[PDB]
Amino acid sequence: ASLKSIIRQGKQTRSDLKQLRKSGKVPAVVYGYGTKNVSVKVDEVEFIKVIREVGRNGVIELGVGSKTIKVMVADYQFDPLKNQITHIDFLAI
Amino acid sequence: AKLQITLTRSVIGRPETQRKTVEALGLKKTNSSVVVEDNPAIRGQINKVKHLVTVE
Amino acid sequence: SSTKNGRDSESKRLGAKRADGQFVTGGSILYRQRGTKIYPGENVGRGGDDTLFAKIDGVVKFERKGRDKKQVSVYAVA
Amino acid sequence: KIDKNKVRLKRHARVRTNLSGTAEKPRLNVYRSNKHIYAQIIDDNKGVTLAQASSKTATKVELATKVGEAIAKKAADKGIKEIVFDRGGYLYHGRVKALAEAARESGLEF
Amino acid sequence: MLLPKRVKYRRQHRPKTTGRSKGGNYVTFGEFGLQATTTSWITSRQIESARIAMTRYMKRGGKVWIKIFPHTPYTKKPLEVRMGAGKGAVEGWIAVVKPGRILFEVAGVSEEVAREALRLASHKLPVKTKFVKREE
RNA sequence: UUAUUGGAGGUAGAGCACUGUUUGGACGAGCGAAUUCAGACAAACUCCGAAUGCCAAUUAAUU
RNA sequence: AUAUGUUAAGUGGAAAAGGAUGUGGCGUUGCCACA
RNA sequence: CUGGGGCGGUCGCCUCCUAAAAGGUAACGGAGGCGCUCAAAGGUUCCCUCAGAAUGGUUGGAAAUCAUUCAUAGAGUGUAA
RNA sequence: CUGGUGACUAUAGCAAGGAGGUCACACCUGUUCCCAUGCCGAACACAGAAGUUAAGCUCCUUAGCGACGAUGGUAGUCCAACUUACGUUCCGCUAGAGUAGAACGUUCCAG
Repeated sequence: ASLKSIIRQGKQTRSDLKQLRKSGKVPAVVYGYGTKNVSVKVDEVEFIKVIREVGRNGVIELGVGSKTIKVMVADYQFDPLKNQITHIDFLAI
Repeated sequence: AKLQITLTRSVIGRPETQRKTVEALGLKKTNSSVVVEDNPAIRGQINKVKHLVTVE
Repeated sequence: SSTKNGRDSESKRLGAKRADGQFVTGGSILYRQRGTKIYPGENVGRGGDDTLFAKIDGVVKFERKGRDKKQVSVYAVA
Repeated sequence: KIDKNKVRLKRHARVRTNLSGTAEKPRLNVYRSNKHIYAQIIDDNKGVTLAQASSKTATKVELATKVGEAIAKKAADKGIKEIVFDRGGYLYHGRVKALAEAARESGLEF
Repeated sequence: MLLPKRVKYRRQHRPKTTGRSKGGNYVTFGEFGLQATTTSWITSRQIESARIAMTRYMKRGGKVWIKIFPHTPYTKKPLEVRMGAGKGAVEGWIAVVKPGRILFEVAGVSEEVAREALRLASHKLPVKTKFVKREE
């Protein structure tokens, strides 16, 4: 249930983002307190499952940088044509 | 003295803007080669005609 | 089935006549306009047609006059 | 109520365009009040003050004239001949008019 | 018959018709909506035809919300005329629908009867539709 | 012709702060278009705004 | 020619709204029976 | 001149859009104006600040005048933009 | 800090709760005089007792409204292949959101 996340370095090209949205992953950014806008990656099907448990306004025990941080979902972009998300924001508390 | 540019594709059917870039590199005929030293000015030129020349 | 449109006036070439950082003479025109899009800075006059001309020699530079306004000046060389 | 000082600065900007530096320099500034009258000589481009002398009887009319001779001598020590007069927003009559006529006679042409 | 009461200019340039929709991509008023997956022009006459066929299936159940409106007018020259000699004359009022814009919205009914109502309204329009709901 | 720097100019896109158009609520001002909360439209709407192109420097290589 | 899948229409080697247990690939989910 | 000619329309000048953020750019493409006025409606030095909405007042809505308060111009600028 | 006078995209403004004082800026008394209202010494400008810091001014505190705003993703797009709607690469908005933010300040005066 906990968001097992990995990191991506450098500047990701436009092709690799399209290849990321097809393998089943979703990009995200954690811009809380001291995280310094660390860009992070996350699975798609494991995100819809956890938010159903805790809720839209619940905290998440996200693992970024090989450490636990308590974050919530601030806002996300949604493509209505293909009924799936494209981006997540994480505001750490 | 470290970069060699040769001309593979022809300049027929190309915009006149791209024909002046090949003339500014010293490539008159097809399959012609030149030797130039790399620098910001010469690197941006072959980046404009990348689809017409190849660099070794 | 005739019409009533079709008439227009001759184009009046307006806009900038000198670039930024260019050397100008003491009577060159810097800008044609209708109204005041650019205000006259130092060493730059204003004609009876809202034309902007330079009074002295030197380089021409476009600046900003407060918020949502701008001006153009002329400074002597060296 | 109406503030006389805050509406005075609005009129100072309308006159500060035509004379400051563009017409002549240095600029003689006048600052009046209900108790004392002040004066100082300023440079436009450099942004520095050269001389300073002020009043601080007859509710500051003869003392307004007194500043005219005091500034004129302070304007003759360092040495300046051509000057431009800045009204400061007030009408050129009375106290401020006496301050100008005093400096004009003391070898300080406007 | 939807048409503005007044416009500034009777004759306007035709819209672009290419690209993607700006807004109206989600359901805000009602519960069950109707998306679009193809671009075309929706005449005002095609709106009243789909609105009557939709609200009739729901005798007095709920409310319907029309989310588009025919702002742009189109012209057409008379019959048997050569080219030129001016422009035509206003003949109707159209809208611009691009893939993603909700066309109609229905609330106050059940999920099983909302599909049948929005199905009869989709056969009156010249575009392809998709039954959507409110987002989580 | 490229590299670097500077500037003039409101198209694409977007937006509703202006003019015009427009859907459903709240609320006495006549009670969605004189105020209020949401959602939309524009060659002759604009609080905003690219990519390119253009004028320059007498700034560096290649020709 | 080599490796690995798809397609039965002669598709390739002419056309849309709409209709359908044609056949693959990845998922969702309730009964663990439908006959 | 002319989406063949005749008939109808149009012919010079000014402003905006079409025009693709320099300038320029067509069609019997989409909208308006001009063939003058001013003796102060020119020059100069001083001094002022709007249209609207709202509580009353001789009461026509509290905006035919008169007062207070809000008011980045929603007014004005001889005449189109 | 008390004033005078400049230069700087409201990170300078609006809006509120508090502390201020007769040396300095003001509030205030009067029309003899210099000058003044298409009527009014209210504002312009002379002459100046006492009294109040109530208001302007100056200062502290607060993020209610305005103004400044990255990172990421999206839209659009130069060039280049397929080709007419999809790949690749470069540049890169608007909106929105985490934050800035209750100013800086050169030179001359009186404590």
